[PDB]
Amino acid sequence: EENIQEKIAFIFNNLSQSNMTQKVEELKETVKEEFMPWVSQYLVMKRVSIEPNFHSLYSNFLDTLKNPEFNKMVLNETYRNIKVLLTSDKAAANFSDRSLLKNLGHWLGMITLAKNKPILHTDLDVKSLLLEAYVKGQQELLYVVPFVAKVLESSIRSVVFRPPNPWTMAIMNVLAELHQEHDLKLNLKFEIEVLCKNLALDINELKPGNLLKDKDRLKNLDEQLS
Amino acid sequence: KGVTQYYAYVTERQKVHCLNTLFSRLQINQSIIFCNSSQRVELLAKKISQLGYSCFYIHAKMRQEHRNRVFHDFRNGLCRNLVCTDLFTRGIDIQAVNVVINFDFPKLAETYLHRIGRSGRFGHLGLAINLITYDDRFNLKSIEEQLGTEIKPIPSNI
Repeated sequence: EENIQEKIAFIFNNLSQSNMTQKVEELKETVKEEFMPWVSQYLVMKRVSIEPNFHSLYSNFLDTLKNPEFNKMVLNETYRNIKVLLTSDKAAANFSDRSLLKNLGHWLGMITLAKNKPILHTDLDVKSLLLEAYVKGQQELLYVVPFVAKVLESSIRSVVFRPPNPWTMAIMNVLAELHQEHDLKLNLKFEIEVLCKNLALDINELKPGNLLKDKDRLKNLDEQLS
Repeated sequence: KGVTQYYAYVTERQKVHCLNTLFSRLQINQSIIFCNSSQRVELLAKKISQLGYSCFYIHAKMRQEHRNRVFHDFRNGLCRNLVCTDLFTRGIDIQAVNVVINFDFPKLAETYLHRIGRSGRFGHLGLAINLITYDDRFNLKSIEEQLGTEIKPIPSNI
């Protein structure tokens, strides 16, 4: 077992676009079906979470392996690790956890929306997450707003989910409401502005509603930050 | 400074075995592997390339134009690891390099600091791993004395 984990780490340490096909064959020779859950956990927790510069590489690796059961495992593990961070105790000074969450969000977008696959509300209700963060305060917004931005960055690269996709725009319009708030941190207003630019959207053309004034709705959300 | 420094006692003969273990246990985003001569760089690189490592190499017996092309391609992630000598890594800043391996331990504090600084990026933790032979003991002490730092042994998990 330890011998096989070593080989897996060696392969991901030495994976490049140019040797991708060969490393995929070697991985398949190495990882038996019973090992794929461990490999999915390793990829997400130890690689994707802290190697955002190689997210395209690792996404391309999944496309080359062409194992849909593995892909499902990786997606489930992505959601699981996101949830670990979403339900953690939040501090501004915890730059590490915030970065892990942003990276997992970036990856999540890349393996769902950018591949024209949905983020299902049963896995993660993104709109509700924003509303809950608002209710719970600035410390939650500091984690959640940059996370949602990293997810939605992928939408522009999707023929399905690019604006004006209604699912995407519903989230953008909640971000537009948050952007209006007097005491939303300027750094987070900027995060929202950068997301708009990344999506070729003018923030001023968005349609903020009144969800943040709906106190009964806000009091009764299905909680995701605990 | 800003990077965690470890050493392991090895013999020259055991260095490639140690390298294989390190590259089977660490999380390497990109790495730079330093050797003390051009000949040793080239031999090591050809060897670990044959074993399936992803690596480029740079050393003195190359034109500067070529070294610049290899660094550029390395920064773009065309290979995961770079094997090289000292002289030519001046001012190289590749944010993704999170591990430096001193496959050969250097002889000078100045060289040591320049090398391990390659894994230290603001807002990113780096790791420097030093392969130390018996013959490197005096230089290890000198360097620790000059920097006022203790290089700790590799953790048991490695």
